Amino acid sequence: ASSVNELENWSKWMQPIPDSIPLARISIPGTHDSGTFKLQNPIKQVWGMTQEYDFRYQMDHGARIFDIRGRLTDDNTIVLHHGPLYLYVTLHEFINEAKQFLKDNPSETIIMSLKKEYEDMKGAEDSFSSTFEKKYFVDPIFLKTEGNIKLGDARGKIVLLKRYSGSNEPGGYNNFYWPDNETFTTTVNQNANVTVQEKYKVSYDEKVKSIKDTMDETMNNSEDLNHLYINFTSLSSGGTAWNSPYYYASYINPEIANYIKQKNPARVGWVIQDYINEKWSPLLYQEVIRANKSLI
Repeated sequence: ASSVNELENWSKWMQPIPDSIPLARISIPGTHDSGTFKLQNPIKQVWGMTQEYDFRYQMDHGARIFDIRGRLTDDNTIVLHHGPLYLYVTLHEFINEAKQFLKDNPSETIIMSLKKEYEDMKGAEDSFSSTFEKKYFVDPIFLKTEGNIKLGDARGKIVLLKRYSGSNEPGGYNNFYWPDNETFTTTVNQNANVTVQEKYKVSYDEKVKSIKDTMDETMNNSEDLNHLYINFTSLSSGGTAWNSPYYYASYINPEIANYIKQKNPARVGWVIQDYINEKWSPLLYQEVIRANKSLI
């Protein structure tokens, strides 16, 4: 917890950061629609795929925020979906990957975002929220404290970001407004503000400026520990190749990485990207992690 070259260890980069720092203040990399890596079908890949590697690979590359979209089934379990498309990945599968990673690298923590992606199957017994909280959230790995959660309290546990409305169990970040397809700012608990930029389905130029504008506001508000910044760099238009999430990501990722490298900011926020890999020139996730050198 003294050297900045400790941030270069993607598997244990949160180790050098102080316990007292709220998770909201740390610049954290994330993945959009994390569980689409198994899609091998052509027509399906062009529309729904946003990641090419598994959960463990993502975690070993510094990613700490995961975008999980689920659906309640006839068997009373929760599986991962992209619209009406079953992804061949379950919620249990994600939690078990996260558990093993937290065991191997105890200085870290993972933030899990959960959202209901499609309507429940006919024969389900209970509701989406009830099934999640009774069969999953009850596991000791989930942090059950609320408020402006700090890194020290989060180490070794999973922190929930609720994007569903049925909740009855305390823990993590609660559900808030969140209007569809746009940038906004609201309130979470009693001690926090949130600014989100999730403009999917928008022109390329409009998207790039929305990301930069939101990122500029975060740099200028580096000391506001009570403000949470969530910035999605993913774009979803009309697949059909050369218009797919892959095409877009190959330009947006190197572009935004360089933008951070030039500005030398103290804070960048939570950046949820598509296609985390080692292909594109300057690495987006790496530049986000390095923006935390000011916390050390």
